[PDB]
Amino acid sequence: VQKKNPLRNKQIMLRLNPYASTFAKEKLGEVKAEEGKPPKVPASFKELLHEA
Amino acid sequence: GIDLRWKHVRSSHRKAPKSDNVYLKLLVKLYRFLARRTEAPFNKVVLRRLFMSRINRPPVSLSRIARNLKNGNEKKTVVVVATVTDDNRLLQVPKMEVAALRFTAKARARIEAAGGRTLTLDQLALEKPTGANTLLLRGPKNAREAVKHF
RNA sequence: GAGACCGAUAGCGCACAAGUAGAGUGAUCGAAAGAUGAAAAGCACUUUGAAAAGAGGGUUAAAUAGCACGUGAAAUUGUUGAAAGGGAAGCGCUUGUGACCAGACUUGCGCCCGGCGGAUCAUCCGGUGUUCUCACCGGUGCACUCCGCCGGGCUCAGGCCAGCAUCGGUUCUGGCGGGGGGAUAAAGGCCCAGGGAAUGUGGCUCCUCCGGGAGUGUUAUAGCCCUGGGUGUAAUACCCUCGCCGGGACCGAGGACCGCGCUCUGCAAGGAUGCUGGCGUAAUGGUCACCAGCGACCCGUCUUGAAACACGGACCAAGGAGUCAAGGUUUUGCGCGAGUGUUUGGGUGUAAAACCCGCACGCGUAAUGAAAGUGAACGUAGGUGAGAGCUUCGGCGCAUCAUCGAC
RNA sequence: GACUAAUCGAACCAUCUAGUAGCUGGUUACCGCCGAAGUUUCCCUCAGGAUAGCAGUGUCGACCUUCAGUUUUAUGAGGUAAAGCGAAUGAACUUUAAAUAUGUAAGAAGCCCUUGUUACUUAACUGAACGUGGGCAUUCGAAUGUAUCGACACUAGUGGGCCAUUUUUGGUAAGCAGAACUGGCGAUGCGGGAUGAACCGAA
RNA sequence: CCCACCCAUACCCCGCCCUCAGGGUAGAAACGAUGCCCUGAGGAGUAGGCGGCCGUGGAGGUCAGUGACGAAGCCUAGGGC
Repeated sequence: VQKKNPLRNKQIMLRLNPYASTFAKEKLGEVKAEEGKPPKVPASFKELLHEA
Repeated sequence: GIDLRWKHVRSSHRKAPKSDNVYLKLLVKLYRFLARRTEAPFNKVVLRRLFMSRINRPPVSLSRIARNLKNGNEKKTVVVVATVTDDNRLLQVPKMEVAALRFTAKARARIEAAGGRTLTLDQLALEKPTGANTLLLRGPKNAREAVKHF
């Protein structure tokens, strides 16, 4: 009798997707990147980038 | 606004009889119930033909019934949703069981004299509610003077 | 003698001293016009006026029926009351003011006590009726049982307008905590190591108006630029993204339960409840008149493609224009059906009705040809392909269509 | 062409007679559901006709088969741009190949094979046509959409109108005049162009 | 070139009306079944076509209809649908 938006009503979101509570609990929207020192940009990349 | 290149089509078939026959109304109620509560396509065809006008219900004669009774159909119940008429060219009427909307007096007399049975459509609904072992017959629709002149 | 006719602008031109009055030399043309009241009881008498009449006062059921006469609409007019008006009014949406109004409400139902007034309380017995197990009537109640009434108390539900809290739906807007990306931002700070220059710092030299200029040269008593490295996976901007917390607006369709669910004693989960206040009446609401803001050309009609032109309209009442018959045609309803149609006529009648009867006849049941004339089965009334429905699941196959055959 | 009772290029009166008009004017309650159109093709034109197309009500048939103002693929038209000529040769050169829109085709209702006949055709049983039988359901042989079906019956208006973008054919001193498709308007309100048949947005 | 803002009968959400379409509803505790319940979409309109309703004079049947304790008619800044 009344359409309820699951993005506003958390009960409807749990009705349609039981994994939403696990998503919010485990914070899968805030996953950090894998560790390790990033390699720097190669010199030829910067030379081509700033090449006139 | 909504662009509608195609148009929603209203129904082009009869949903109810134009007749004011009270017994036809009762028959229509019975067969509406049967068509709703059964899977049998026979009931839906019978209901739709009960809706029909007279030029869409041409008469069926005893000789036409006798023609369709051949080749394994001798024991089936003949169902006509029009008038069953007598054919005096048919000198020997076979034994048959016919359910029709109405019979002429000579057709009813000749069927009963040959030893067959005459039923109405409510009796047909009582005995064969699913249309089992029936032979549904229609008369010649195009055999009309107007249709010849079309 | 009658009518599914007309009802005084209708129906004959004429419901009336109507073929009259009137018109035309004449032949001829030709209206308008009905209604007091049951009964004239059609106003005695007084008074003012020359009179017509007026005012009192009777008559009447009524003069709001006075021989202008049943009822007495509109156009249009007078008076009274209200209002508006700086070169049109009228109209639409929405307030406001004034005037005038319709509702709604006044308490209901149910429990617990107390006081009355009565036994058509339950059971059993007999009779009767029924739906054949349910009721009605007579006896039994002997008052902790039924039924009314009156006093208290309590719960619930009750009219109008509102405020707050907790929710649901839609939406606008503010802030906060995270994650990801790119040159793992680019910069930048602080260090490290090189290189360099001027809009050249200090120093030095030369002129001055003693204020400052000019030159030289690379950090000195300022600094800057370029490259590489470290801090560093730095920060921040931009883009994308996961959530959290506020502030506001509009709305509350449905009406036992059922379902999907969840954070599961219950819930924000298939649509609003809870608490409180004022008022209970013109307060809300409505109608009319007017002011105000915004909006708004005069209607048919004709023309062409359309406008414009043109034509009709001073106003009101009453009439005022796709009808009837015959014969076709398609479709709908109905009766009977290889037939169908009683009504020209006859019989009969409670008399233009209804009821009944039958010979002929019409149309249909056979066509084709100018005509003489001839005149529709090889076959389960054929074969093939589709085809609703039925089927014993092998098929049988309606209507109808296409094609090949037969008469 | 004067006058013949205000009447004269044929008086007045009544009747036939409610004479005819293709021309003018008018043609009477409400709401709801649909809903249009201007050379398509033929006829001697104007003082012309039919007719296609577009519409509404009924029905019926298995409302069954699918179909489509669209894209893609294959192949036409447009080879026209373009690249190269250290490929040949020289828009007319080509290995390759433009943009806009555009024709044809894209399945079991189809494709192929085989057998005969031919009154077609071929030198010819050779092609083709007509029949005959067989094989291919192992996927039914692109995308997207699909309340869009078909056949009758009866009824009605309009069927050589206006404006505009594009394409094309001609022109003028300058204006402009024919066609083709498409869109709009006549039939249509709303927001904006102060204003308004043709403008913009939006029905 | 950039930021914010204003408003159409356009678009989104919600209510209500109508139309169309698709479903449910009898060993009837059962219905103006010509009814009721559930779900979705849609809404301009001249010529033209169709459906449903309103009103007037008269006729048959019916309402044991209204009416001199006031029918019909007429007036009405009075109301209801």
